[PDB]
Amino acid sequence: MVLLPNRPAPEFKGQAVINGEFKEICLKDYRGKYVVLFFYPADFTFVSPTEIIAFSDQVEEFNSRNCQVIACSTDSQYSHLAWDNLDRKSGGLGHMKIPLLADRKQEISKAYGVFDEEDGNAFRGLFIIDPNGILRQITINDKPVGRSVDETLRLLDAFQFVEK
Amino acid sequence: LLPNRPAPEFKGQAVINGEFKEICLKDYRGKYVVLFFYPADFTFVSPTEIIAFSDQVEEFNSRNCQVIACSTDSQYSHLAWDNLDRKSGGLGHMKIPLLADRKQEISKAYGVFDEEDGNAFRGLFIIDPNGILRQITINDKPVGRSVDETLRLLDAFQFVEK
Amino acid sequence: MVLLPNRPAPEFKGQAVINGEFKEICLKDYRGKYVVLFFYPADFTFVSPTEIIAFSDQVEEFNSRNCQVIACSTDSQYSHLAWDNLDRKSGGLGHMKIPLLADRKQEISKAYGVFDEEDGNAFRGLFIIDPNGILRQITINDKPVGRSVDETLRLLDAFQFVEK
Amino acid sequence: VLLPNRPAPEFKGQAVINGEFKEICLKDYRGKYVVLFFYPADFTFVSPTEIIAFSDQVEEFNSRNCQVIACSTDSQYSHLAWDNLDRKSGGLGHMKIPLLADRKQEISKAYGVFDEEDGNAFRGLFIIDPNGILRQITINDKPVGRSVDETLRLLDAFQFVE
Amino acid sequence: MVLLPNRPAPEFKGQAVINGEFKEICLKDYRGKYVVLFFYPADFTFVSPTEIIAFSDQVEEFNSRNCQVIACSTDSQYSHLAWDNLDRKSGGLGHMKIPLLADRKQEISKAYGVFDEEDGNAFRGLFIIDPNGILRQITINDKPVGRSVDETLRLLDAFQFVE
Amino acid sequence: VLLPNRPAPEFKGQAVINGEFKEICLKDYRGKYVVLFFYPADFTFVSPTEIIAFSDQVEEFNSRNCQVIACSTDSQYSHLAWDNLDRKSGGLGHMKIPLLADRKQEISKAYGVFDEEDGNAFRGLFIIDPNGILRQITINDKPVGRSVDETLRLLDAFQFVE
Amino acid sequence: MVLLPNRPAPEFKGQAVINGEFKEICLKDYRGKYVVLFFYPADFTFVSPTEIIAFSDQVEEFNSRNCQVIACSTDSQYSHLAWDNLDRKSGGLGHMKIPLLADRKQEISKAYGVFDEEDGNAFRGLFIIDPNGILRQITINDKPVGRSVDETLRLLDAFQFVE
Amino acid sequence: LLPNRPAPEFKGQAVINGEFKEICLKDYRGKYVVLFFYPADFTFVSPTEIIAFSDQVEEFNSRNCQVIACSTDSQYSHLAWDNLDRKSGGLGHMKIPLLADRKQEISKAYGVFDEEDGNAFRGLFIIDPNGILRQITINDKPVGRSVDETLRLLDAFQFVE
Amino acid sequence: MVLLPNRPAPEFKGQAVINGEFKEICLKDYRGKYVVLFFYPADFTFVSPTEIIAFSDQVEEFNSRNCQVIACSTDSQYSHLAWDNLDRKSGGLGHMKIPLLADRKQEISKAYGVFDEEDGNAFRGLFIIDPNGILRQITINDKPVGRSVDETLRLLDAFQFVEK
Amino acid sequence: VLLPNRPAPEFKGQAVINGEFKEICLKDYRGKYVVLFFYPADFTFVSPTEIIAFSDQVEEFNSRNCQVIACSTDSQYSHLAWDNLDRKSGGLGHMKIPLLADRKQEISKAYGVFDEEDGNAFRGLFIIDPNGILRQITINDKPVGRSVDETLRLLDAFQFVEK
Repeated sequence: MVLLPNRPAPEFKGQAVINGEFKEICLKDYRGKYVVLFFYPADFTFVSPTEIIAFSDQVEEFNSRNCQVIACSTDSQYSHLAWDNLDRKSGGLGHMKIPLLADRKQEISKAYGVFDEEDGNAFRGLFIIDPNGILRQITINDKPVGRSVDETLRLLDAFQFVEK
Repeated sequence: LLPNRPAPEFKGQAVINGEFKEICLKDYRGKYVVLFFYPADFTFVSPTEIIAFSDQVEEFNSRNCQVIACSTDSQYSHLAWDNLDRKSGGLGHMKIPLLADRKQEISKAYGVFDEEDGNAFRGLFIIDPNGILRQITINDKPVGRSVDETLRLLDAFQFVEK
Repeated sequence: MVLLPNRPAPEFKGQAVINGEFKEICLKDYRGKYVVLFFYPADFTFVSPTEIIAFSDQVEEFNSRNCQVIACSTDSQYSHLAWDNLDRKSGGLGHMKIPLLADRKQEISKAYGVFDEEDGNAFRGLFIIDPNGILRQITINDKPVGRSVDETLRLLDAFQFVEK
Repeated sequence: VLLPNRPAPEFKGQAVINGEFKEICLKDYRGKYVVLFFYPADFTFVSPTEIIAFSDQVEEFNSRNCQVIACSTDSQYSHLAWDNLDRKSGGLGHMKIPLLADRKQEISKAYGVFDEEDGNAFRGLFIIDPNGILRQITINDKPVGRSVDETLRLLDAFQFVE
Repeated sequence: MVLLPNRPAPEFKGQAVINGEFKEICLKDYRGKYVVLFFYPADFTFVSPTEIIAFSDQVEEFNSRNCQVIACSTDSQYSHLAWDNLDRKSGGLGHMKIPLLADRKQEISKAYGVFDEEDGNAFRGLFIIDPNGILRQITINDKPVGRSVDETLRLLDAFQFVE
Repeated sequence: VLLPNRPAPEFKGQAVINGEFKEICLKDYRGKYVVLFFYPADFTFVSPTEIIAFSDQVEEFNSRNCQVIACSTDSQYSHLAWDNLDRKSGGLGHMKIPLLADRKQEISKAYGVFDEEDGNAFRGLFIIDPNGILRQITINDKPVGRSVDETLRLLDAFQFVE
Repeated sequence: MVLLPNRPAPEFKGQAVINGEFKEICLKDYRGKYVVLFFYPADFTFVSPTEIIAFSDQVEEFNSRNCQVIACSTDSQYSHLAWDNLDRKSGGLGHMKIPLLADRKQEISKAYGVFDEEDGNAFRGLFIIDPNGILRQITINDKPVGRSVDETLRLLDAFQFVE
Repeated sequence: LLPNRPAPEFKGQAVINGEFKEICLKDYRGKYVVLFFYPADFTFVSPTEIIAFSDQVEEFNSRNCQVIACSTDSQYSHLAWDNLDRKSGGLGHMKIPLLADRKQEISKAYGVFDEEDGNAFRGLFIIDPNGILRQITINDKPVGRSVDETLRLLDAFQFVE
Repeated sequence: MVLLPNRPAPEFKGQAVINGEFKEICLKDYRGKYVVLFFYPADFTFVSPTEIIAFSDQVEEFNSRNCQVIACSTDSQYSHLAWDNLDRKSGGLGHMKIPLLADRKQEISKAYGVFDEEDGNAFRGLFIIDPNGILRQITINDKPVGRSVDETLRLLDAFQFVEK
Repeated sequence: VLLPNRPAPEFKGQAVINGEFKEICLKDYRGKYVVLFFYPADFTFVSPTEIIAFSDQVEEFNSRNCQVIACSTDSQYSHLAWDNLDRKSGGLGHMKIPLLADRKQEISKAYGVFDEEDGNAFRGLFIIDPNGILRQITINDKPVGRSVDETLRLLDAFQFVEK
C-alpha cells in the first residue's frame, strides 16, 4: 500500500552527483541526521526546475536543523552531472548545493513507492527520515504540482520538537 | 497509493449537522475532496485539527471542495464528541462531516491504518472532481497538519486543471 | 468459532480504564480469581450503560465471591475514559467500579468469537472463567437485549459449588 | 461464526412427541420462537431435572408463542424408553415437549455444542425467532444446569424489542 | 484401507457396563485370551436383545473356550446400564453375563468398518481375535438377520485347532 | 470393508463352467441370489475340500434360487487343469460350481479380500440378493474353512425376512 | 517405458520351483554368472510349455556358458509345481531342469516392464543379464509368438566375446 | 512399451536412393515395418548390420515388409555416409531408407534413446500393416542383430495374423 | 535467455527524438524496410557518442540498402534531446541523422535481452530485423567495446542476398 | 539471459584434435581467450568454408592468446570422418582447431543457440576472456556466415580495453 510512519525507512544506495563529482552514497551514511529525500520525474524537463533549486538555495535552513536534503531521479549520474553543469537561464540547474541521486535500476523510487510504471518516472515524493533511519513524514504529489520548503521546515521543526 | 489513479472507494456512516447520514465518495463527484484521518476521539491535537478545518470551511467552500474527517471510532463516539462543546474538550458543532470507519475498511483502503494501536496515522488526501487521487500526505501521529498548506496544494491542482 | 466450556479461555491483553486511569491488564493477572468477561457493542449507547452500571453497583457481590468483572468494547481507551468521566445525567457512566477494557485491534472480541464483521461491534457476550483460566460458561446476546446480574451470580455460585 | 444476527442452523431429526416417533425440522416452526436445548445423555441425573423443569413450565412458553425442544445424541429408542420410565424411578415421565434424537451428531455439531472428548453435547440453549434467525446463545459446562426463568426473561426481552 | 484376517486387530478403548458397574476397558486388557467382539445397532430395540441374551446364556462355552465376548453399540453407558437393568419382560436385557461396550464417539465401529453413515448405528458385526491381538474372523450381517452362537463356537474351535 | 445395505461390487470375468470357458458377470445372475466365495490358490489342500463340499451341495442352493461361484487369483487355465484333475492327486474332480478367475486381482480387491503379501484372496463369502444388493459379508483367515449349512441358514433367514 | 541395456537389471525375488521343491531365489544369488530371465503368460497352455521345455533340454548349453536360465510367470508356485508334476505327453513340463519362478504379486513382471494390464499375464519377455547384474539384451514378443534357443545362445556368445 | 499397442508414430527426413525424402510411419500402412536403430554414422559395427539388412532387402520385400534404418545423425551425415564406398569405410549405395532423428524424438518415443551420449541403442521393432507394435528388441551397443531371426519373427507374426 | 534469429522480433514502441522533435514510433512502422536496432548504455557518456556518430554519418549507406537504423538507450527522451542539441565540441551528438529512441520503462532493452541488472543500462546490442519483423542478426558487445558500421553493412548485404 | 559481463557457460565434451579424440572443457583454457563458434551440421556447404577459414588463420589467434573451437551437434565420428575427407571433396582437409561434438545438445542449449525446430545449432560466436568471463555474443540466422577479420577486430578491442 503506502509506506508507513514510525517504521524504518527503506534502505537506499546509489550514485550521486555531489559538488560536481560522483560518489557512492546510502542511507546508513546519514545515521544521526534527519534526512529529506525527495523525488522528481526527470532531468531536462520542467520546464523551469524551480523546485529543486529552491531546496538548494534554502539548504542552510536544513543544515542548521541537522538535516540533509537529497534530490533523486531515475536518470543516470551522467544526465545528472550534465543537467547540473548547465546554467539556469539555459534551462539547467546551475551548481546545486544538495546531492543529486540517480536510481537507474528504478529500485529506490520503487522502495519508496513513488514509481510510476506508465512513464517509468517517479512521482514527486518527499520523505522525512529521523537520525535512526525511521520514517516520519510521507508526502506524495502529482507531477504537475511542486512542494514547499516552508512546510517541510515546519514539519521538521515539529518532529524535532516531539524529539526533545 | 499513487497520484493520478482512481481514489480508493469508501462508503460509511457519518455525522453531518448533528445527525447520521451514510456517505460515499461517488456522491462528491463534480468537486474536490479533502479526506483526512486522525487516530482517535477525545484526544488532544486531533480536535485542534478538526476544529481548524471546520472553522476554515468557507475557504474550502469557495474552492468547491468538500472536507471530510475520519477515525476508526464509531458514529456514537463521533456524535458524542460533536455534542460536547469546545471548552469542555468537545468539537463544538462541526461544519464538516465526521466519517466513522468502524470496520477499519477505509483506513486500510487508504493505507493509513496502523496495526499497532488499531488507529489511523494522520493521513490527508486530495481527490479530484473525477474521483482521481491528486495528493497523498501522511503524518506520524504526534504531528498535525496545516490548513494553509492544504489550501496551497488545492489551489495548485485547480490552477493546473485549467 | 463457538468456544466450548472446559477448555482454556483465550488469552487477552490490553489497555483498560481503572479508577479513571489507563492500565495494561491481561487474563493471567487474575489467576486465582474468577473472571466475568462481558462485551457490549459501543460506547455512548443506550442499553450498554444500563448493563454496565447495573454490574458496577453490584461489584461487591462479585468481589465477595472472589470474582473479577471486566467490561470490553471495540472503542478506544480514550472513548472509554471519556464515557466513564461523563455523568449519567449527561448520558455517561457516572464513575465505574469495574475495569473498562478497550479492544481496539478487534483481537479480544475475535478471540472470543463475539466480533461482528457487519458493523465492527461485539455482540453482547458474557464469559465465566475459573481461577485456572478455564472457560466455564458462554452467554452471547443479540445487540438489542441485555444481560442479568442475578443470573451471572447464579451461574457463578453453581460453578464454585461444583469446584470443590 | 456462530452468532445471533444470523439464520440458525437448520436441523432435521426423529423426535418423541406424546410418546410417538415424529420427524421434525426447524422450518416447521416458522411463525414461532424456539428454545432448543442440548443435554449430554439419556438416563442420567442432572439432565432429567432440566427436561422435566422445562416441560412442567411448558405453558409459559406456549403463552409466549415458543416451542421448546430437547436434544441429545441418543437414539430415538433410548429417548422413548427414558420417556416411558416413571418420574420416581429416574425417568422423564410423559413429556410435553419434543425429544430430538441426534444419532448422526449433525445437530450437535451444527450448533457447536458437541465435544470430541466424549460422545455428548454440552448443555446448550439457543433462542431462535419466528423467521428462523438466531437470537440467544448459551453454553454451560456440563455440571451446571440452566434456568427456566432466565429463558422466559430473555424471551420477553426479545419479544419486547421486536 | 480395509481390515483383514492376518493383520493385528484395531485397538479400541471405551466405557463398559460390567456386572452392573462402569469400567473403562481396552482390547489389550484381553491379551492372552480369544475375543469375540459383536456389534448391534441400538439399545431398546427388537432383534438385538434376543441376540445379545442368546450370547450371554452360552457365555460359559466361550469361557471354557478361553474367550471373552464383548457387545458394542453407539449408545452411551447410561443407556447400556439402563437397558441392562430393565427386566426382559419389559424388553430389557435382564442382567448380562457379558460386558456392554459403549462407543459414543463412533470411533470403535468406524475402526472396525461396521459404522453406518445413514444413521449413527453399527451394522451387526462379529470379530474373532486371538490372544496375540490378531484378527481372525470377520462377519457382517444385514441388520434384519441375527447371528449364531453355534457358528461362532465352530469358528473358535477351528482356530484353536490351528492355534 | 464392505457394508451390507449397498449394491454389491460388479465383477466381470472368465469362468470355467462344465469344463468350458465362459464370460460371466454379476448382472447375468440378477433375479437370483448369489454366493460369491474366494480361496487363495489352486493345487492346494483345504480349498479343494471346501469347493467340493459346496459343489456336492449345489442342489441345496438350486432350490433356494441361489448361484454359488468360486473365485481365485489363478487364471482360467489353472482352474481348468485343477478341475480336470482327480481328487486323489489334489484336483477337484468335476465341479457343479463355476470357477471364476480373477487374474487382474480386480474381483478380490473390489470385495476387499485381496492380500498384498502373497497376492491372493483370503477366504471370503458374500451373499448377494436378487437385486444385486449386498447382504452378507464373511471373511475367514486362510487356514480355516467355511460352513455350507451356515450359508444355507443365512440364505433362509434373508429369504425369510424378504 | 522400457528397460535399457547397460543399466543394472531390476532386482527380483521370490518363490521358484527347483527340482520339484520350493526355493527362494533372487538375482543376487546368480551374480558372477549370466542370467537369461524369460516370461510366459500362463501355466497349462500350448506354446509356453514348448518354450520352457525347449530351454530345459538345452540347459547344459547354458551351463557351459556360465549362464543360468530362469522361467517366470504370474502363476503361483503351486500351479508351477502341479505343472511340473505332469508328464509332457499329458500337457505338463515333465520335470524341469530350470527354476520355475512364480511372480504372484506381479512385481517381477512389472519391474521388467512386461506386465500386460489387460489379461493380467506377462508378454513373453527375454532378458540377458551379465555377471554383475547389468542388463544387456531385451526381447519382448507378442503372446502368440515364441522364442529361439539358438538366437538366445547367439546373443550370449556375442556378449561373452565382447566381454 | 508393449506389443499389443499402436506403435509410436515417427516422422522425419530419410535418405532414399541419395535424395532427401520426408517419411512417416503411416506412409507405410498395409505393410509390415521393421525399424532398427544404431548409435552413430561412421562407426565400426553399424555399417555391417545395415549392409547385411540391405543385401537381403528382397527377402523383406517378398514379405510385404519395409525395413527402415534410423539414427540421431543429421540427413547430411546419412547422405555423406551412404555415398562413400565401403572400401573407404562407407555403406556403398544401399536399398533401405536412412532416417535421421536429429531432434531425438523418434529414439525417445521408442525408448531406445541413451542419455549418456546422444545415441540410440540398437533397437529393433516389428510393426504390423495396421501400425500396431508386434516385437521389441533392444541390444546393448557392442552386439549386433540377426537378419535370419528377423525373418523368422516376421514369418511367425504373419502366420498368426 | 538470449534471442534467436528466424523468429518474430519483439515489438518495440516508444518515444523518440527525430530532427530535434518528439515522435512516437514502433516496429511495425518499418515494414517493408530492414531495421538495425542498436543499444548503448547511457546518454552523456565519455566515448559512446563517437560510435553512435560513426553510425550517423553513414546513414546514406543504410538508406540505399533500404534499412532504418535506430539508436536506443534507457535515458528519457528529454536527455536524448538535450544531448542531441549539444555540439560534439561539448561532447554532445551534434545533430543526429538517426532516430533516438527512449526506453525509460526498460521494456525494450528487457525484451531484447540487452538490459543488465547491475547498473540498469543496456549492453551494446545490435539487431538486424528483416522487412517482415523477423529477427535475423544478433550482436551483443560488452560495454567497453564499440561496434562496426562495415560488418553491419556486410551482414545486411548477406541477409538481403539470401532473401532472394 | 545470456549477457556479456557474466561468466560463460561451462562446456565439456569429446572433440577431435589432430585427427584424434580428446575430452576437453572450458576450464582447460584458463589463461587464454576462447572463441567458441557453432554451426548447424557436418557435411554441408557453407559451414566448411567457415571452419577452414578460421583454421587456416589459427596462428593469428594463437599469437593473440586465443583458442578457436568449433562446435556442432554431430557426433565425434561424423566430425572425424568430415575431417579426414579432402577439401576438394567437400571435407575439412585437416583441422588446426578442435572440433567439438555436442551429441547431447547440452553445450548448444547452454549458449542459447539450439534450434528446437532442427536439432542443429544456429551459428553462434562467443568470445570468452582468460578468466572464463563472456565478452561478445553474436548469432546469425543459418544461411549467413561469419567473418574472421571482425572476430580479430573484436579480440583486439577487448584486449586493448583490458590489457
